[PDB]
Amino acid sequence: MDIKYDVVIVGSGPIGCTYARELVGAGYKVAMFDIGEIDSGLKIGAHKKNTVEYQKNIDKFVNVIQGQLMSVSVPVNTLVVDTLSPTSWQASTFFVRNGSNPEQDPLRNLSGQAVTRVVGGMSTHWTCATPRFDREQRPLLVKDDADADDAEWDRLYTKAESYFQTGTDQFKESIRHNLVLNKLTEEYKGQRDFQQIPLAATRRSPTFVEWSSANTVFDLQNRPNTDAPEERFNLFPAVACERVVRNALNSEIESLHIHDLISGDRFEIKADVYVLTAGAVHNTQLLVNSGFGQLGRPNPANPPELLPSLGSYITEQSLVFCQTVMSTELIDSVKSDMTIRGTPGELTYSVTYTPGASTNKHPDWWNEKVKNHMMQHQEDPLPIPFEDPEPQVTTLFQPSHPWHTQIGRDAFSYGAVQQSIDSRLIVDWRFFGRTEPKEENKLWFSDKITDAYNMPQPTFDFRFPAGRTSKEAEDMMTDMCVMSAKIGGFLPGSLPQFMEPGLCLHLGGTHRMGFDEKEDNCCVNTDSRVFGFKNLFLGGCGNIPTAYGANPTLTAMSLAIKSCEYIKQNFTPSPF
Amino acid sequence: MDIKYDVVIVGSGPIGCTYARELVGAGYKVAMFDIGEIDSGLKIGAHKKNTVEYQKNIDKFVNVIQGQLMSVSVPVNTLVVDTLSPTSWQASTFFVRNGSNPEQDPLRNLSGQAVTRVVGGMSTHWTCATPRFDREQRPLLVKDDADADDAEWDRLYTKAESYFQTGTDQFKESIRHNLVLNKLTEEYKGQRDFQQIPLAATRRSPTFVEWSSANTVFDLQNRPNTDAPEERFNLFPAVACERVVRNALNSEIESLHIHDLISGDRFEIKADVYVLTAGAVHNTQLLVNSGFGQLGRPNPANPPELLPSLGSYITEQSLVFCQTVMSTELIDSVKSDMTIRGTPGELTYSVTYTPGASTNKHPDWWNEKVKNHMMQHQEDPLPIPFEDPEPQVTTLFQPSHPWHTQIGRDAFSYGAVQQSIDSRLIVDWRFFGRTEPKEENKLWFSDKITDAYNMPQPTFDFRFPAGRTSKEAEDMMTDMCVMSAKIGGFLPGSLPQFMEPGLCLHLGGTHRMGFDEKEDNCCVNTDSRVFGFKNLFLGGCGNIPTAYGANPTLTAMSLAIKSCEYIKQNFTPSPF
Amino acid sequence: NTVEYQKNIDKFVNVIQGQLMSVSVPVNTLVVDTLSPTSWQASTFFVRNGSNPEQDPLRNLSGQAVTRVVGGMSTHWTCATPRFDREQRP
Amino acid sequence: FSYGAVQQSIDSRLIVDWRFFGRTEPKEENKLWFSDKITDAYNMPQPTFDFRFPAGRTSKEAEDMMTDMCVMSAKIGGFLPGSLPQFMEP
Ligand SMILES: *Cc1cc2c(cc1C)Nc1c([nH]c(=O)[nH]c1=O)N2C[C@H](O)[C@H](O)[C@H](O)COP(=O)(O)OP(=O)(O)OC[C@H]1O[C@@H](n2cnc3c(N)ncnc32)[C@H](O)[C@@H]1O
Ligand SMILES: *Cc1cc2c(cc1C)Nc1c([nH]c(=O)[nH]c1=O)N2C[C@H](O)[C@H](O)[C@H](O)COP(=O)(O)OP(=O)(O)OC[C@H]1O[C@@H](n2cnc3c(N)ncnc32)[C@H](O)[C@@H]1O
Ligand SMILES: *Cc1cc2c(cc1C)Nc1c([nH]c(=O)[nH]c1=O)N2C[C@H](O)[C@H](O)[C@H](O)COP(=O)(O)OP(=O)(O)OC[C@H]1O[C@@H](n2cnc3c(N)ncnc32)[C@H](O)[C@@H]1O
Ligand SMILES: OC[C@H]1O[C@H](O)[C@H](F)[C@@H](O)[C@@H]1O
Ligand SMILES: OC[C@H]1O[C@H](O)[C@H](F)[C@@H](O)[C@@H]1O
Repeated sequence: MDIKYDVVIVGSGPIGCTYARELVGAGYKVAMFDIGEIDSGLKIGAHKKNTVEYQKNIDKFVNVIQGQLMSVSVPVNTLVVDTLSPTSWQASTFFVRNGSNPEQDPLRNLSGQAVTRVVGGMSTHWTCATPRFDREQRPLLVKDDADADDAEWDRLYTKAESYFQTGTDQFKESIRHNLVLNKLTEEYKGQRDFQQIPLAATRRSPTFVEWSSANTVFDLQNRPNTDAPEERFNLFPAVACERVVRNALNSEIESLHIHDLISGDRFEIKADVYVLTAGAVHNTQLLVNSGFGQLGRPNPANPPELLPSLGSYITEQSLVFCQTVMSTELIDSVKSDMTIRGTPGELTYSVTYTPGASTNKHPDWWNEKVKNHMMQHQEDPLPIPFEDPEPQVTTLFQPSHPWHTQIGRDAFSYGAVQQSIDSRLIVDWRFFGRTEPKEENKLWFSDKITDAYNMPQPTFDFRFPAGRTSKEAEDMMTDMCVMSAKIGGFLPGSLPQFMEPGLCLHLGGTHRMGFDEKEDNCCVNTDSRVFGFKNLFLGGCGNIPTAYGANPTLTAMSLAIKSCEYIKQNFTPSPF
Repeated sequence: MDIKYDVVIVGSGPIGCTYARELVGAGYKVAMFDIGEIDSGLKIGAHKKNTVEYQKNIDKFVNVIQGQLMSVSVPVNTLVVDTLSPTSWQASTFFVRNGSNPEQDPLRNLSGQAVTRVVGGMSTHWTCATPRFDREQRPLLVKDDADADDAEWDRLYTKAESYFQTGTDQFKESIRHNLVLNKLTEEYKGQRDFQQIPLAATRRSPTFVEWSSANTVFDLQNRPNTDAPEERFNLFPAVACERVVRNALNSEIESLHIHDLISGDRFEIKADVYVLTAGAVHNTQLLVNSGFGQLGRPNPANPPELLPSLGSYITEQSLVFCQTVMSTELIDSVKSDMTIRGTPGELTYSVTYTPGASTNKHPDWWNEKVKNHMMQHQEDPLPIPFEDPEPQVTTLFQPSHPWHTQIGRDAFSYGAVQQSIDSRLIVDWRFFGRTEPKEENKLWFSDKITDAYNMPQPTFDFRFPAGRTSKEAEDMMTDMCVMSAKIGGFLPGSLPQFMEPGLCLHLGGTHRMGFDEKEDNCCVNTDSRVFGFKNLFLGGCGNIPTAYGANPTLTAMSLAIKSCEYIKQNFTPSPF
Repeated sequence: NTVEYQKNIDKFVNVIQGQLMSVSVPVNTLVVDTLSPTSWQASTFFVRNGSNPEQDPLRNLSGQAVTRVVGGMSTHWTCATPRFDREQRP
Repeated sequence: FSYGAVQQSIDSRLIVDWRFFGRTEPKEENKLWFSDKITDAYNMPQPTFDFRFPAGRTSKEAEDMMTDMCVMSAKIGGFLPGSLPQFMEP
């Protein structure tokens, strides 16, 4: 390993990989460190759902997600167990046990918040939904010129969409997708528009989708290599980055202190440019461990030297969820263009349709797939083919329905997987609310309790704010109940519910962007540069300072792209 | 991908890798195919528990196991869901839904039986317990010469242990391990012997154990490479192997028909030697799909032409389980040697001991870790260090207690993890019974229903035989209850129970070994060669024809080693 | 109408449950495959514990129950007595 | 007449129950009949139901009744975890 790089990036998630792709490509000498290890196959940091096996058994993938979601703060446990044998050892108190955080108020937590430590970060498991924010949800990159701001966002999002391979066509031939899309489109005719959820993914075959990931942004291969002989990049896994060292004036970072988890060695790495893309929780941790913000329980009477807004104004989305069982009317409608004679399972049975007829409700490709299913499988009481892909439907956030929606099938199931109801009939509903940024909603770090990596224990103090956030969240619930009913009734065991706070994993605003540190209560400027510091940048959803409902990663990547433009303008690459 | 090889091996689990290690090392041009993918880090086929993150969060690893255990045979669901909305599509019958298997009698199943399809097979998640079988549990390799039979098993087992890196001292300085070991040794003094579970594992650090896997046996890198420039090996993942093609004379295999899951194409691969190591269920399936045994529901009236014992005499072990909460007595004994000064928490408290004192109940390494824990953490009410490894205790199968036992902490938890009870108090108990082989116990494959890879659906017809197998299982349950109580009372939520049949994943005898096809009711001889066929071999637990309690993989590997000696004598490698 | 029930109203569900005897219970087909190998075990889902083998589980009023006490179900009911409007009324 | 375990963490003063009841079209095919072989606990012919909620108006109204309860109840408060909106056993 070297002493000296042009750029060091902490984290190999998709935002770290945006920095690598831009900067490695512009000829910089780059080092990237990740605390986790390579475990997606030979494609480093690729999506773990891209196996033939997982896509043939998609109900098993929730186990992969759960296997790499380590809860951020778990309050001390007060469950009463009073049926132990009298011979068994017991304490007299609910003591600090099993890694629990005694700092944590269990009634002001994001109990669902979790972090992932593997190369490629959470993008090794994510859903790949990559919608744009509309103006209402989106921070300003230019003030008092709406159209210049629009132009800037379009340019950045479009680039971000190409890095992720975002598209809205991958589910276009699914019967279930179109069944639900078309019904919703008809029902809300000229009140709401419906489309495919924009997905970072390329379809390989009718039965396989290559989901995008960090690896899609940047392959993570060490460089120079035969394909990139003039490029310079080293990935160092199993390396806990612990502190950036500030000069006395607080105007520059002088080194990054790391801990090699395999050898146990501790080094200081030198770079011209330090980029922190370790996640919304862990960027905050690392900065606090470095003397930014304030360590320990908040105390106003001791304002911090640097970045007093660090860990304040945190946001996380309210999430409501249910599943439905497709209505008889919609199932019957799948076979509306068919002529069905005789009795299934006998040689007199037949199913036909008229090709190209304009009274047909469905296209030929639909009617052919129904025909073939019904004729080849006459034991089956449903008209939907067995390998039909799932719906992937959304009506994006608008001011009159200020929530994001995802309607279809999600690998991240939240309860035991039902087996009594045919999976073809099941549609999932997830609506995501925006949360107002409020100073009192905080991520902070213990001065005494440490985590499994001996760094300061994260602790949340969060409640969904009264006023607009709370009113929207409940109207969002009612809207899900109202809309889902147009498709079918609720599946027992998946009735409408709010999910645990933070189960979303869309936390933002932990190290938020604005134009002015004081007036905008923020930590980085629009170049993602930490105020005061020449050479320290933050990347990730932690930057986003607004109340947003839609999935944030595309927006974070867009920001990282703009940040890299500043870097190219102000630092020169070392000669090869 | 060439068209011609010396040896083709189906499956990259530890038994296929044994064939690889032996025949690649001997100069053969070998190809190995696996229906699954490289998913598991840069060490191809390695244990997935070998990450810093999993060993810092071992309670998460159950998720990785669950995520790659795909149920073999799920009977049609008859759960009544009578609270759907009246507008939802509702079933009139319990029809065949969600990949369930209508051939399956739910009351004669191995419901717990499951398969793993990833490079390295189940050795990417297994517990790594590798005991030897004593005579009583073990098939004969030599007739009429018990001492010759024993010497041959010693020779094979010793190689096998070397390939897996089996050892019995990786947990020797664990306090919990010795706490339970010593207590059971004393309680059963002169009656039974206790020891560490033999484990395929090398300790690297006091908090990390490099668990062995297929990778340990054979690293799975394509050859030639720098380190082995005269060897020839190719691994082809994502290739479903479907049939071995018999010549009309049924004396030889002419090719292996494969389906490349990525391109979708099907090819015929030619080899001199064909080795099937696809696991106990899938070797059988591949054979039946190739014309061996009998496809479809068993029908005696029309006996099969080849291998009429295939899929018969199957054995699976009974498994009882519980967890206990450590007795007050044993916890207090942990600190028996300490001198304790003052009262916990101030600059004044002191904990000390005398190294070497004859009055000491525990060694110096034990007291030192204890002392240190009680001084670095005076708030903690327990004397067990936070980083102390789990117990790994067994008393091995004997005539007077004919069950294998594993006592400690298994990463394969069967219910939600308790967080109310301190984990350092918890000890798991897994006792495993042996099942007599009976012709009526069967694994067979549907002539109509197919699985996710369009192969004949597997179906169990199984019950634990009445008589000794059943009497022994119930006796085993009482023994766990009686033995466990010497350590502590049961943990609510983990009360003593029989696990689902097949949850063991120790299925044997599906393609069983013996000396004489007819007299021993078997499919392969002691070279693992399929009777009548010059160039087809089967490896794996499916070969083991006896009633066994202990974990079978080491014994399967031993048989594979012997098989390789035959191949090496009877086939010549192609020139390089 | 006891002081003790109206002081502990949460408890009266037990009284209701205790005198609702189910009308028709279909034959049970739950799989229990973790019995000890020594215990007597069914080969079939035979008619057990009062179940009715005539009853299709899927065309049932499973929640239907009856009460056999003097005063019948009025000994536990909710006492809601609305009139029907014409729409609902014979 | 509570349907699930009585929850204890939320102050009972905050809790409001909602029950909305639909009307069911009378249909000849919806039947209560009595076995000629099976008997009940008083040795009388065992009752058997053959019942589905009629398609059409009864079904439409039932789903609409659910939606109305989600809409109405939200004016008072959000759903209590464990008593989420659900159809009860027929
Ligand atoms: C788990 C999850 C996540 C999302 C979806 C579904 C599920 C179940 N679905 C999804 C998401 N977001 C979208 O916009 N759309 C979707 O459909 N999910 C969230 C998404 O996954 C995240 O927003 C995104 O990855 C964040 O990218 P990032 O800022 O690059 O952050 P990551 O957490 O992915 O990666 C950071 C990284 O750094 C490491 N690390 C952490 N601490 C350290 C230290 N101290 N030193 C070194 N490295 C560190 C990690 O190990 C990790 O790889
Ligand atoms: C899952 C597990 C299993 C074990 C333990 C714990 C758990 C949770 N613990 C354990 C075991 N056994 C031991 O002796 N001791 C213990 O502590 N477990 C069982 C052990 O894991 C197995 O006995 C062993 O791997 C079997 O080895 P194998 O005979 O080589 O078989 P695998 O199942 O490992 O590998 C088969 C392999 O071939 C593939 N495959 C399947 N079908 C096909 C077809 N048609 N074409 C091509 N390839 C195919 C798989 O994908 C797989 O990798
Ligand atoms: C259990 C229940 C019932 C009602 C509500 C709440 C609950 C949990 N609440 C309620 C009801 N109705 C309302 O209009 N408003 C609400 O708030 N419930 C229904 C109500 O309880 C019934 O509709 C009402 O009692 C019916 O009155 P009935 O026609 O007089 O019938 P009962 O079932 O009350 O009593 C009949 C009776 O005769 C007996 N019996 C049964 N078979 C025989 C035979 N062969 N021989 C002799 N006697 C027989 C019973 O034992 C019983 O006492
Ligand atoms: O569980 C909440 C999640 O639900 C959906 O899968 C979304 F796509 C994702 O952005 C989110 O994290
Ligand atoms: O859950 C059953 C499992 O329990 C223990 O882990 C044993 F090591 C293993 O051989 C077995 O498969």
